[PDB]
Amino acid sequence: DDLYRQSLEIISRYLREQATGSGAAGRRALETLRRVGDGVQRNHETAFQGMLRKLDIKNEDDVKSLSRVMIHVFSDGVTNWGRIVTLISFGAFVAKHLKTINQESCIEPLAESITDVLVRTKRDWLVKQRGWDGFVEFFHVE
Amino acid sequence: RPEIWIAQEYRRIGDEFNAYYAR
Ligand SMILES: [Zn+2]
Ligand SMILES: [Zn+2]
Ligand SMILES: [Zn+2]
Ligand SMILES: [Zn+2]
Repeated sequence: DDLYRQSLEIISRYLREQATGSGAAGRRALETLRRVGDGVQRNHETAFQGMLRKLDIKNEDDVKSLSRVMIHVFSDGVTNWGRIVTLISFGAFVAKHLKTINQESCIEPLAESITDVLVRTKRDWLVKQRGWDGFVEFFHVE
Repeated sequence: RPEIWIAQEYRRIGDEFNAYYAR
């Protein structure tokens, strides 16, 4: 569907740019993501390293662990955009480490586990925020 | 449990970003 495909594109495009160094609502989301997601990574490098270790991703397809933790994160019934942006930013940190340990790692299985957790498990919440527009407005700075 | 620690780290950082842009 639209929300799944739109989200997958946004999250993959961010994850691929991050790993390599390379609709309209989607362009906005992508811009916001670069600014906020980069904010998250810088200043939380040491925490992110620590989590990556404890997760112990063996390869590009070793996502089952990442899925379970992400599900766990949301199991308190709290939903907000700071958390969502954090999940995606960690996603990009993991993508960068994947390419440094195998230069033709596909970022796709990872973007997919993130998109799945987000869109299947927070579908109606996202729809109610008007999707990626809620994200863009939340992180909107003047 | 490694998973509890990872989850908590995610929420700590996530909620901090939430609070910052909420205010
Ligand atoms: Zn795929
Ligand atoms: Zn808007
Ligand atoms: Zn728990
Ligand atoms: Zn901690």
